[PDB]
Amino acid sequence: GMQIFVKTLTGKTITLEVEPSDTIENVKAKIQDKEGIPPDQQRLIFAGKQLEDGRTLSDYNIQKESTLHLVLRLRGG
Amino acid sequence: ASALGNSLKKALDTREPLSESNFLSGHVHPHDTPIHPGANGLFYHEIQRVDSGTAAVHAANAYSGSSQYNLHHFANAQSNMVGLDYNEAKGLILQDGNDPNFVKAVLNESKGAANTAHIAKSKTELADILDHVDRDIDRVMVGLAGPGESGHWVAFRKDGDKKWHKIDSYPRGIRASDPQPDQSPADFLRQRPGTESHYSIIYR
Repeated sequence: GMQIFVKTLTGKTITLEVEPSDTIENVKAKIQDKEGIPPDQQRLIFAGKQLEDGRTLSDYNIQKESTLHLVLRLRGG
Repeated sequence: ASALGNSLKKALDTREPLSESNFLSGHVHPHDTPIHPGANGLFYHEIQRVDSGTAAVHAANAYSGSSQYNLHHFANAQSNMVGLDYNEAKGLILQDGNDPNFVKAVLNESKGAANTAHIAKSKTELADILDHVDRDIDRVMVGLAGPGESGHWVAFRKDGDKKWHKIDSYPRGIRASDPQPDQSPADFLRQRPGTESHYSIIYR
């Protein structure tokens, strides 16, 4: 199984077990199970581009051992 | 006090598409308050359009007491730290807001009085910090996040009476008869619903 890494700007890193067909929406659900951050507060960035929930890791050419930046989404409310 | 009530209604009108030129809807108090508040007791206070995700910039200005920060500062910070394109990042902040480390980076550009940040901490330990340093500070930015939060930035400001005032830019959470309520940032944090460690503070 493929393993990706998600790294926050604070320096904390988590390893996720994912697959190429997984949607970004599915990855955010895995980050919620491990860090408790609701998916609506999550920004994932790879290669200087913010990822979209509808597409898959394969659509962005994210490969195992690739690292994703997790950035919180604090708008207002 | 009705002029403020109608200004709050204005910030609810999302008819026109959001843009770099209309995300700021108005002001509760438009005059500068770098130190003390005005004669009406109010600090500089911006009102954001409801659909804008720019709470961080408006709170940062309440933190400073003037219109010191705009989209250029936060976009430049996001481009430098995560590699986003600068023009893109300006549109993305309108949509997706600002992470606590971006805010930290923006406030520390201003050389002079230092800003102390504590990021990714529980509310209980941040409140204890705010109680420990209370006498030595007069302004705070509170980033809210985690389960039970919508994701929001609030500013706090201390007056000559040594009373704290909550300055919230989201127009749904402003009451025209008391737009800057009396509440300490420490107690504000102690009453948050979230239970994990995704809160953040920046004080001076």
